[PDB]
Amino acid sequence: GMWRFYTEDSPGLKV
Amino acid sequence: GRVIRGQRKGAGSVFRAHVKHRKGAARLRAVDFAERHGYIKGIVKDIIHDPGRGAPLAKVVFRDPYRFKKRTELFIAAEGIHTGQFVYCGKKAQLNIGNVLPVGTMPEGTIVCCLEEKPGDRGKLARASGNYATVISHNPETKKTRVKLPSGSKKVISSANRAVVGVVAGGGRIDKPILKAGRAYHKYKAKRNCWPRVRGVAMNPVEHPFGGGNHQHIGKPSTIRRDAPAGRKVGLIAARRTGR
RNA sequence: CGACUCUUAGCGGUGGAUCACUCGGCUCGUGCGUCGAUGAAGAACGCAGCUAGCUGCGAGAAUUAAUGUGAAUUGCAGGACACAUUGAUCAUCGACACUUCGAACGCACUUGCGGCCCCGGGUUCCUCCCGGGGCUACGCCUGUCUGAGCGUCGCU
RNA sequence: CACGAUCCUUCUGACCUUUUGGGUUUUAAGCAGGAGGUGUCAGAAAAGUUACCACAGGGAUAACUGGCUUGUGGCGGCCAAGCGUUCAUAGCGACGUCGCUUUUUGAUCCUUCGAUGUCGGCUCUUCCUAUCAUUGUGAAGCAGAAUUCACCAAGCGUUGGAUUGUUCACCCACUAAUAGGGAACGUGAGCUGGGUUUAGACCGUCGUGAGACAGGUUAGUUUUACCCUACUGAUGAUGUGUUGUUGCCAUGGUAAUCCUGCUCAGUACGAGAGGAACCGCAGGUUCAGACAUUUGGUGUAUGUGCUUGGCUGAGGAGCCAAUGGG
RNA sequence: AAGCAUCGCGAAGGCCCGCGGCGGGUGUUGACGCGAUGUGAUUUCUGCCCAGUGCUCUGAAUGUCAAAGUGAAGAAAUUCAAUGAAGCGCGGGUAAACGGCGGGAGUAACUAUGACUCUCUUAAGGUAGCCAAAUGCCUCGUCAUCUAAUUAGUGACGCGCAUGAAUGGAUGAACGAGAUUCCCACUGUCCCUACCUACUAUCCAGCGAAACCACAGCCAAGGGAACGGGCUUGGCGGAAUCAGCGGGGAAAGAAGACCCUGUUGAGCUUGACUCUAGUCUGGCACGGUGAAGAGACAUGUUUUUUCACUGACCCGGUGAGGCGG
RNA sequence: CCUCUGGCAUGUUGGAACAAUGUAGGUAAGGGAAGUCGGCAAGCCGGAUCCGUAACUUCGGGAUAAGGAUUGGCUCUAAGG
RNA sequence: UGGAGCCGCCGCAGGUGCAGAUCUUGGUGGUAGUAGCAAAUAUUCAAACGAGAACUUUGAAGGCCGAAGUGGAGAAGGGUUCCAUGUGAACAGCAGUUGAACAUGGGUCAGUCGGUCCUGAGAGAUGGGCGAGCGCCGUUCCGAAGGGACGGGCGAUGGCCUC
RNA sequence: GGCCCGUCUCGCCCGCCGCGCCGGGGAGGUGGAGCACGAGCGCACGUGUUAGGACCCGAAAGAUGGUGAACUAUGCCUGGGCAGGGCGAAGCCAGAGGAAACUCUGGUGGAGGUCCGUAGCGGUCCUGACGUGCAAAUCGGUCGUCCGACCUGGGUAUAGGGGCGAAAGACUAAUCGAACCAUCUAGUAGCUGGUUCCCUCCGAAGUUUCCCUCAGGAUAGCUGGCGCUCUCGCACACGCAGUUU
RNA sequence: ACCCACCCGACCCGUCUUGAAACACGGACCAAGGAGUCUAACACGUGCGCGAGUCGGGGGCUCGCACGAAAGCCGCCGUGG
RNA sequence: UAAGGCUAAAUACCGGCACGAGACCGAUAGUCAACAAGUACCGUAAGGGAAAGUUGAAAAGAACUUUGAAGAGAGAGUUCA
RNA sequence: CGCGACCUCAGAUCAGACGUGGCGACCCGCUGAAUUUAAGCAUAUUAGUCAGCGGAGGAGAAGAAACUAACCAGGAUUCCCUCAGUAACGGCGAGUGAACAGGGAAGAGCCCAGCGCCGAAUCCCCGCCCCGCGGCGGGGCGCGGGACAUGUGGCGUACGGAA
Ligand SMILES: [Mg+2]
Ligand SMILES: [Mg+2]
Ligand SMILES: [Mg+2]
Ligand SMILES: [Mg+2]
Ligand SMILES: [Mg+2]
Ligand SMILES: [Mg+2]
Ligand SMILES: [Mg+2]
Ligand SMILES: [Mg+2]
Ligand SMILES: [Mg+2]
Ligand SMILES: [Mg+2]
Ligand SMILES: [Mg+2]
Ligand SMILES: [Mg+2]
Ligand SMILES: [Mg+2]
Ligand SMILES: [Mg+2]
Ligand SMILES: [Mg+2]
Ligand SMILES: [Mg+2]
Ligand SMILES: [Mg+2]
Ligand SMILES: [Mg+2]
Ligand SMILES: [Mg+2]
Ligand SMILES: [Mg+2]
Ligand SMILES: [Mg+2]
Ligand SMILES: [Mg+2]
Ligand SMILES: [Mg+2]
Ligand SMILES: [Mg+2]
Ligand SMILES: [Mg+2]
Ligand SMILES: [Mg+2]
Ligand SMILES: [Mg+2]
Ligand SMILES: [Mg+2]
Ligand SMILES: [Mg+2]
Ligand SMILES: [Mg+2]
Ligand SMILES: [Mg+2]
Ligand SMILES: [Mg+2]
Ligand SMILES: [Mg+2]
Ligand SMILES: [Mg+2]
Ligand SMILES: [Mg+2]
Ligand SMILES: [Mg+2]
Ligand SMILES: [Mg+2]
Ligand SMILES: [Mg+2]
Ligand SMILES: [Mg+2]
Ligand SMILES: [Mg+2]
Ligand SMILES: [Mg+2]
Ligand SMILES: [Mg+2]
Ligand SMILES: [Mg+2]
Ligand SMILES: [Mg+2]
Ligand SMILES: [Mg+2]
Ligand SMILES: [Mg+2]
Ligand SMILES: [Mg+2]
Ligand SMILES: [Mg+2]
Ligand SMILES: [Mg+2]
Ligand SMILES: [Mg+2]
Ligand SMILES: [Mg+2]
Ligand SMILES: [Mg+2]
Ligand SMILES: [Mg+2]
Ligand SMILES: [Mg+2]
Ligand SMILES: [Mg+2]
Ligand SMILES: [Mg+2]
Ligand SMILES: [Mg+2]
Ligand SMILES: [Mg+2]
Ligand SMILES: [Mg+2]
Ligand SMILES: [Mg+2]
Ligand SMILES: [Mg+2]
Ligand SMILES: [Mg+2]
Ligand SMILES: [Mg+2]
Ligand SMILES: [Mg+2]
Ligand SMILES: [Mg+2]
Ligand SMILES: [Mg+2]
Ligand SMILES: [Mg+2]
Ligand SMILES: [Mg+2]
Ligand SMILES: [Mg+2]
Ligand SMILES: [Mg+2]
Ligand SMILES: [Mg+2]
Ligand SMILES: [Mg+2]
Ligand SMILES: [Mg+2]
Ligand SMILES: [Mg+2]
Ligand SMILES: [Mg+2]
Ligand SMILES: [Mg+2]
Ligand SMILES: [Mg+2]
Ligand SMILES: [Mg+2]
Ligand SMILES: [Mg+2]
Ligand SMILES: [Mg+2]
Ligand SMILES: [Mg+2]
Ligand SMILES: [Mg+2]
Ligand SMILES: [Mg+2]
Ligand SMILES: [Mg+2]
Ligand SMILES: [Mg+2]
Ligand SMILES: [Mg+2]
Ligand SMILES: [Mg+2]
Ligand SMILES: [Mg+2]
Ligand SMILES: [Mg+2]
Ligand SMILES: [Mg+2]
Ligand SMILES: [Mg+2]
Ligand SMILES: [Mg+2]
Repeated sequence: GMWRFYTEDSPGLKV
Repeated sequence: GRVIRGQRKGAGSVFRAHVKHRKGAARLRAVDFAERHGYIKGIVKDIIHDPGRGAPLAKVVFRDPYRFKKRTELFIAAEGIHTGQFVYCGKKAQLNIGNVLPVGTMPEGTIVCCLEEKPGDRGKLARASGNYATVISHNPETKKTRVKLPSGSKKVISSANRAVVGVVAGGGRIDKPILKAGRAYHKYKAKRNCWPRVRGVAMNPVEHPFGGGNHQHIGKPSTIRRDAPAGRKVGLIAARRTGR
């Protein structure tokens, strides 16, 4: 399927 | 975790010695009636370079005393050997340089190299580059001789076992600085895969016992037992004293 | 009314559900219970008048012989045969045959190099050269021949 | 209230039972009662770390928003002992007291863990007023000038920089003034990514160590709009019989701003020092709406010179070099 | 990385492999070498601490310490005894081994600091150096300088939250797609935007996907699982579309990396618990010959000690070529 | 960068327009980093010959340091075998 | 409509009733005639064939690659892609009279060019050892590891038994 | 009330082939899943509870045996490749000075993990392009390096708790803090999700105690189903209650 | 029961949840498939047979089994449970 | 009566050859496989592994006419259709 | 320094035989987990189970008591029913777990070494004849080879055996 994001991007980041 | 570099050198594979261009082993002549009782004469046909070795060698050719046949050897060159020289060897050999004779014959204070550790072994002690042994003292009964090795140790030896008079050629090699990493690279390439060496402190803690940490430190004492399983025996092995 | 949109129905598309079939499976049972250096299984490459695949066979290659059967085979051709004759076509299968790899065997895996005996051309055993044929794995047993040993003796 | 199951051990107890084909003896095994302990006390035998991390799930549970609350912060009354030379209240206001506010921080955990992109700045619009300035006014401990206090009031404004990732802060400068906030602490398919907050590394402190640190440092991928709406503009739509005309106007929107100089005038006022204002007149700020006569900018009219390297044999005439260059 | 510095090993050895082998790698090697660690060119230095944890050296003088072996009593299973290996303890060394390196009071004819003194304390109590550093909490430290203005930069200062000497300290020319700060130049970075070119986007012919999709798609307020497209009450609502746009669909993407729970895990660590290859020691076996002597018990037995011997076993040499008489 | 030999048909299409946004190029008056976390981006500089070259230094470097001047076309001269 | 089997009652039996499982397999929409068919400067005129030409071919012009080539030959890899004739369904993201598509046939000739031989790093039998074992180790190491040759002698046959 | 077995306490007698450390009884308590004129066995259906793949789907992991070094990591063998400039190290020549030591000046010479810079190898910044791409990592400019620890073909070696690592837990065929393939395997799941026709009747709980228990069990409670035993509106009722007296 | 109109009523289902129209997840649409099974053991309830008994296995005797791998019978009828 | 040995039978049988049957499945089922299936296809390799049945009783499978370059049609015909 | 016995060992493309791989449902010998259960886990369990290696047959293995028992005694092995979820094992937890008897299916028992006796009375291979020859056998005849006294054959093996 469609790529979307990189492995280390992990979109909605909230640490 | 991992098998550490060090444990891996035992399996050979990549860490075996490089030996294509090596010119041969650097033995002594094998014993026989002539060596044992008189002295066989040979001539130094050439002096040679042997990759991965600081000592130069000497093609020395004799005559086989049984078949019409010119046998040849590779002596490690005693310093001051040259071509078109004769190289006598045996019991009744004359005590001059580049002349292999039993330690029992030669007097005290006599400097030798390529010295047989056990009679008939063909030349095992003191064969490095600037190195030699000195014949200390003889015990006529017991047929034994005391010899001072380059390490300092004063080993006991059979008076029968032979040595070439004089020191090894190419001495003082290690006085020259290397300077270039390149110059190091080129040294060990004609030997074996042992060069650019990575400090266990650098490594992650799976590949070395000093590894890991937020600071490149050892964390444990760097001295260690020698009743130590291979994988820990790292740093200073059985270190009697450790400092300066 | 106009176009467009929504709804229903008719007919047509798309799609292949349903139903109905079944030379396939799944399960249970019965009898027998058989591979191979006399070259297995497996693989390879071949072989049809037109044939690619599946099958069937091995340079005698969709098969030969034999026996049983008794007019076909058939996509088209062509043919045969006298189907009052060992005789088409199937079936069986006891005779014959069975390319190359493979335990795989002269040694190698290039399909490369050989040795040794015999035969035909080649010679006129002149060895060559070419072609054909038969041998040339390892292990082991029973014997056979040749041997080895300051192994144990005997006679000289 | 002051204490402890099974299993195991240990001690005590009977002329006790069994110890297996029978008998004797040691041994062991039973039966019955105490003791040896499980405090996570109805009773596993048990150290860390992970920022290299994983999986099952959880809004039963944190880290935002938003709710409730308002202690805390912010703002505002009431009372009136005082201050204010004198005089509670021009301006203030103790000891007490009553409130509002959600631009502070806490409580809390209702929503979201099959993810609502986590700070700041930029950019843009709109609202609020708890009004810094500007208009109109009441007050003074308002002579003038400067002023603080209050009212109507949010129309129009509220800037340029140095340091800092900053919010915040501070400083310089100008100004009429450099008021304060809100919009998911407005705004990442708007950017940016400096900072927080993966992985690489350094330092300090801590840790035996792996590693830790609202301790410092440096390096580190910022995806998608063609759907629907909203907004912007663009064709059209139903009606009027068709068509064209010139028109009206329901409803929406809406805009102007503040300053200087001159004059009044060294005048009023004032002991003086200082020092206004209304009407005029001349201009400027910010904003808005246009426009190109002029100045400037662009310029591939590829217009016209000039020039490099090359190429049509040369001249002349040209071309090529992603717009050859000027 | 060169350079420096430690450490192990003379080969029946160091280090290491391997399931096993008279196996293998280093090694066609022998300390100017092989192997194991640190530090990191040069210059200049490299202080003190062996208490702790390591490592190591010695060893009948000796606490404990297993199996076998020896004695003991017992009818025997047995029990008890003496004996006693490494290892622990006991005693030396070692910091270019891991590492570590203080705190009170008083004191100088203005004050202030404190050279000086006094204690209490450790294994020493941080030496040379260096500094608000890539290391300083307070912190935007203080002074100076750099600017009109500097939470920045530089230079100084040093009870330094929590600097510091091969866990290397201080330095330093050359070098660096390394981290800062300023100046000159240069510029549309900006004041402040503008015009031009090409390819797009646009319209057309031909061709023609995808994600996403409960239904859908105008607002205000209300209540509501405490931020509604749908509900209530209001405002309101007019076909079909085009180019744009990023406010909203808490848009899409991926069963949250954070956090917490699970009696789910994995990577790594060690003073976790339970084991284990390896290694070190002791016993029995292959394991023999002779000499001598020496104790212990007994009035022969056992323990054997040392010194030889060679025939097992091992190692080395060689085309097993001259060995012993 | 332009050319001959040889090779191609502009890289899976064409046509018409020349809007906004872009992607890739350029240019800008006056100022010159006031922008921004930060001169990011772009701009300056650039070849050669002739001068001239600092601190510091491991004496080797630094060094194209910095900072200057010249450069075309044409017609001659002199010097090198 | 369809064209060959099927039902009621009494009992027995079960792989017995779907809207959901980010369910499985297949199909179909809206999105949409939308995004899109924009890297590397470039095309134009005439003719031929042809049902039909923006794209084929020929000619003419204008352009590019610019000998570190968009030129001329190999290695590996492909495996008939090569050449010719024909087709215009499908495929070559427009078209095609074209193609590496499809269908018919053709097509690779060696003493000397290479494989072939050698040894390299290495691989690997035997002997030997290990091994529960398929086997492994080992490659000169615990091997009686040479089958060859010359000259002489003696025998045997095959040949003008001469040589 | 009684009887049987275990057990205790107290007691007094009987028996005989073997008189005994023999055997038998009595009274009174008390433990027993006992007896006290039997109810089981077999077959069938239903519900519940378990063990099994056990309602269906779902891990991260664990184990055994095999396949890969065509990418990449490192070693080894054999081949190939690297414009044009700058700086100008040793050595050498001449000239000048120097009494000597030797020193200056001009040349020549061409050193170097030397500088610029092409091919090559790389991959800094634009946090540019692209981001349902040309591309599952590409493009453009800008950059680093370019005689050496240089680049590179083929051959060859090392294999999974293993390799290889100038060390980033890097790389090991788009996969690495433990590769891939098949099996053990339908691994386990106190946790998500789903769980298929109608009517009818009854109809809860979130509280108990225990639990390495707190997102789960156990046990009480609350529910349903099956009943039974009786009662009397069949002029002829006892008992019971979320009351009150 | 097809379409249309009008008045009133009327948020989208599934699900976990104290609470869902939710700004909680799953769901574009349709077809087919798709989840409490079987074995064993226990317990209680119910139905049947026999009853101080009951029992059937296992084995055997009767058939080539068409229906049968059934059905029947057994001093085994009870070794045994 | 151990430290030596041989031995049919009742017993086992998801592989093979050859048969028989079924309260089974009926093409998303039943074996992966009703068909040119361990096929195509993928993967360096170990290994992975599909989809896919049905004209009609008979091919009687549409002669011929016509439009079109053709695919496609329009009539005609075959068939109970 | 010979020749000859034997012993222990080699080499033959010596004569003639055999073994090698496959299949693997069942069978024999080794080897041997971990998911899993215990609501955690380490013993236990999963399990002598999967994977691994070896070797077979139509079946294999087992088998003619160094057995059971404790009786008034049974009498090889295998199989079924039962014993029995019992005795026992077990963090005596989870869980695991046989045997004899009894009834059936079937039913079958034997041979060496030794100890002894018997002229090795025995065996293999050659070669000639007659039959028989697609599972190489019978009979005869050979001063034809060899094995064998370091022991072949007949009698005989515990139920006794020999003379
Ligand atoms: Mg690291
Ligand atoms: Mg470790
Ligand atoms: Mg319709
Ligand atoms: Mg289908
Ligand atoms: Mg007894
Ligand atoms: Mg970390
Ligand atoms: Mg952390
Ligand atoms: Mg790390
Ligand atoms: Mg909550
Ligand atoms: Mg007063
Ligand atoms: Mg809050
Ligand atoms: Mg959002
Ligand atoms: Mg107000
Ligand atoms: Mg916000
Ligand atoms: Mg937004
Ligand atoms: Mg974004
Ligand atoms: Mg950052
Ligand atoms: Mg980091
Ligand atoms: Mg568009
Ligand atoms: Mg001209
Ligand atoms: Mg160009
Ligand atoms: Mg060190
Ligand atoms: Mg110490
Ligand atoms: Mg420390
Ligand atoms: Mg100090
Ligand atoms: Mg600044
Ligand atoms: Mg400073
Ligand atoms: Mg320190
Ligand atoms: Mg020190
Ligand atoms: Mg430190
Ligand atoms: Mg909504
Ligand atoms: Mg939006
Ligand atoms: Mg989202
Ligand atoms: Mg989740
Ligand atoms: Mg997850
Ligand atoms: Mg719990
Ligand atoms: Mg774990
Ligand atoms: Mg421990
Ligand atoms: Mg173009
Ligand atoms: Mg084109
Ligand atoms: Mg192309
Ligand atoms: Mg400008
Ligand atoms: Mg600014
Ligand atoms: Mg600035
Ligand atoms: Mg720049
Ligand atoms: Mg400089
Ligand atoms: Mg029909
Ligand atoms: Mg069924
Ligand atoms: Mg459905
Ligand atoms: Mg378009
Ligand atoms: Mg060509
Ligand atoms: Mg062609
Ligand atoms: Mg096309
Ligand atoms: Mg129950
Ligand atoms: Mg179940
Ligand atoms: Mg699973
Ligand atoms: Mg585990
Ligand atoms: Mg980018
Ligand atoms: Mg895009
Ligand atoms: Mg393209
Ligand atoms: Mg793992
Ligand atoms: Mg399941
Ligand atoms: Mg739970
Ligand atoms: Mg009820
Ligand atoms: Mg829940
Ligand atoms: Mg909740
Ligand atoms: Mg709901
Ligand atoms: Mg809501
Ligand atoms: Mg959920
Ligand atoms: Mg959804
Ligand atoms: Mg269905
Ligand atoms: Mg019952
Ligand atoms: Mg047997
Ligand atoms: Mg089908
Ligand atoms: Mg089908
Ligand atoms: Mg099927
Ligand atoms: Mg069907
Ligand atoms: Mg059909
Ligand atoms: Mg059908
Ligand atoms: Mg019909
Ligand atoms: Mg076999
Ligand atoms: Mg468990
Ligand atoms: Mg569990
Ligand atoms: Mg666990
Ligand atoms: Mg077991
Ligand atoms: Mg198995
Ligand atoms: Mg048998
Ligand atoms: Mg027996
Ligand atoms: Mg028995
Ligand atoms: Mg029972
Ligand atoms: Mg068991
Ligand atoms: Mg006998």
